[PDB]
Amino acid sequence: MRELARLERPEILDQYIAGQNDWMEIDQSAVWPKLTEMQGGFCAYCECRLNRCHIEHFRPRGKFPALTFIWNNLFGSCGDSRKSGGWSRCGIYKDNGAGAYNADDLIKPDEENPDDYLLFLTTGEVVPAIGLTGRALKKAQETIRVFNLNGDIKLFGSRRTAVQAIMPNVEYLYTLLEEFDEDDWNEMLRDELEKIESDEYKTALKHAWTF
Amino acid sequence: IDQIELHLHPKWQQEVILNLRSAFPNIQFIITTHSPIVLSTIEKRCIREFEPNDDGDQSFLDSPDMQTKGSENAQILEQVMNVHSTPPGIAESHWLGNFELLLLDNSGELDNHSQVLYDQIKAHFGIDSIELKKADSLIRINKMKNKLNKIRAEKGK
Amino acid sequence: VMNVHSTPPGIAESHWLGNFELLLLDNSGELDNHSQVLYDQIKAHFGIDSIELKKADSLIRINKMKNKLNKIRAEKGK
Ligand SMILES: [Zn+2]
Repeated sequence: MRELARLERPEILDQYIAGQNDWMEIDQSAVWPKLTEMQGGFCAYCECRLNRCHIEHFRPRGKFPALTFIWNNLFGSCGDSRKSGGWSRCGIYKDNGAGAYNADDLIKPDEENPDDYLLFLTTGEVVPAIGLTGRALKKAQETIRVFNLNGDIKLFGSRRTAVQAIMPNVEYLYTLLEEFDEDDWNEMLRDELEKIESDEYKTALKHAWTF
Repeated sequence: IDQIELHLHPKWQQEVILNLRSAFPNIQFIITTHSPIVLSTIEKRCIREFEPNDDGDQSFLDSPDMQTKGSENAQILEQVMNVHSTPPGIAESHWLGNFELLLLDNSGELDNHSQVLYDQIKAHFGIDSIELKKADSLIRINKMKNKLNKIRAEKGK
Repeated sequence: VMNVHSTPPGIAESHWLGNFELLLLDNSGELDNHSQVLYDQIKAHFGIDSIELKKADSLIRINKMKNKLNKIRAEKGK
């Protein structure tokens, strides 16, 4: 994931209090601005563009209530169930497909940084970061399992295809190390880092670009 | 037509639908298929995905998200049919991902658990294979990124 | 092995990306007029997030890191 800063609360959220009414009472559309702006219109779990998106309660009100109406247990997730389909990835798969998971054992992109927790390879697969041991590694494996980052083909293949497209660019950009000076080459690196910001998969391309 | 792709080579699947629509312009064709090669010649709006449930019950047949008229066969296979391009049940298909982790394990330099693998890949796939080209590119990227890290450390510190 | 193209040869949209490079390399970098037409046809037929547009934009950005070394040819120029 990318670190997505949970900024201020939205106001509608206070009018609706967990327990007194169901989450359906509030409109997801009102919660979207804060979540969407935080995630720049991408998933908080698998960086899928918000074309298919839903407000996901990281801790399901049904198992950890986690104060349902607390903006923090609300993420700008992916996929959707009202329009039907066969979604088996990320938030929807977290609630139903995965099963038997610990909520505190999942990395929260709001506070926990996936840069030192997850490593995105050129082959499109995500592995626990190098040097992780004991407890720390187990969160990475658990979140990869429950969020199905490695899983359904539509995500793995799409991410791998996205990475493979830019690999010749990385090649040629790293071939001219001695041809250009330090400042100019760092400027090229910053230009590439700007490019991946307006790209579908933020961190896989970032990992393929810099380390 | 049921199973339009029956007994057809992929080359024939690349043109069966086009030939049928050219010879019979005004026929409404309602066909079923499960091959991405046929789907690569069909518009996205003409496709209805039939994913039932444990009861065989589906309510509405849906169209895929991506256009399938000019896309490659592997893309349709992995994005529309949820089928891996490489066989997941073969150890040889994970060699370049294992090898990449091993370069990155020791920071990105072919070590020994990475040279046994590089020549496991060279012996299997060959010199001119795509896999060896990817391995060589990955080697070059790791070396260049290490030299980068040194240069940026020099500039910063 | 099977002598079958990745994209079907009977469809005009299959050769659109090959043409994009041949018309990018015709003006040796720099999306001109004929190249920019081909780019919105690819962006309209194929989605905003597709292998075709992702690979189209790569060819753009790579003949923009090489035209920089030829604008570096503008620096050692004459
Ligand atoms: Zn997602």
